[PDB]
Amino acid sequence: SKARVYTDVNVLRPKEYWDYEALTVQWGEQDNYEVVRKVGRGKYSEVFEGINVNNNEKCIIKILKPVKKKKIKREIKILQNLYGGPNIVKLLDIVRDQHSKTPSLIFEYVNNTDFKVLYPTLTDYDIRYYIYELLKALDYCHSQGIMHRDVKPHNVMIDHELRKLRLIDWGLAEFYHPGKEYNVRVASRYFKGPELLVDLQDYDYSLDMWSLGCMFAGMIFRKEPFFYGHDNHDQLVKIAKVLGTDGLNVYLNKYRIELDPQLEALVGRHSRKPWTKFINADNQHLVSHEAIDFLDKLLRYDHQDRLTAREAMTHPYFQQVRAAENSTTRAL
Ligand SMILES: Brc1cc2nn[nH]c2cc1Br
Repeated sequence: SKARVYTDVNVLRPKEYWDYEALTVQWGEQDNYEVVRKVGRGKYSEVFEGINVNNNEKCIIKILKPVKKKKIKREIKILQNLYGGPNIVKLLDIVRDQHSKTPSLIFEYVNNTDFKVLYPTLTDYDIRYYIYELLKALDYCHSQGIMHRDVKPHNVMIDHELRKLRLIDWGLAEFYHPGKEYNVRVASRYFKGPELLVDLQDYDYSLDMWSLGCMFAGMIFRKEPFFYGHDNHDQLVKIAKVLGTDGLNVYLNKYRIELDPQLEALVGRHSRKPWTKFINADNQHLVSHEAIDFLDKLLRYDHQDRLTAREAMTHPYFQQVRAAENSTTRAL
């Protein structure tokens, strides 16, 4: 398998663009940034609101727990390569404390609201807007030869008053090289695409579109996480109990994949459940024919059949936001 879009971006860039192990980090001065308060704990990073003591601007400080220097360099190189892209978090500095040498990334601050608080206050056209903004970030990173690999609400910061969206946490992101066999232990369980769950290692940007689909289903149906498996095997089972096993078997045959025997037994046999089955009185105001059609075109087993991010932006679901922003670029 090879990506059907942005296939060859990395050979159209100098070697130094993607060869992150060769990066030499130019460290800033740690004493320029003061921690103000904690905002979150990740598995191996800690995130603080900070202040730049020189220009007094707010910032976010991400302190990275030891992981291979290869991984720190990968995250830094990706953030540098994506700097200035639409709805991408902006990396402002790279510092480390004098004594422990633990690295910290300095970002531009975003006034986020927790999705558990924010999403219940979003109406139909708010969802259309923010998904469109997320698609702009994914199309951009894909166009620059990068797959995020951890798309989920927790990695999408939103300043709702300023309608500002930033795609964050590039620590699992990778460069796409056609033919490359990647680690399938990426993303977070509930957002993993079927390719990861069946050990299809030569996956591509389209992984991120499955993850987006999961996020989107969770929003419009108010069922989050939408696919709630108790382990990586059961994650496939939860997907198969919605999409059905007939489509799974077609997919496995196309890509010449032999399903693990234990996994095959766990998946069993299931009919496809129509998307309308998830509609209820509480969520119905968020569902339209256009939302269902868009969702259906994201959540497909076959990664090569999913909408790309740029194709998604053309879908009728986004008619209004697309027309509104096109007007402003004309005025520019
Ligand atoms: Br807001 C915000 C929160 C973050 N957590 N991890 N990285 C982050 C960057 C920004 Br900006």
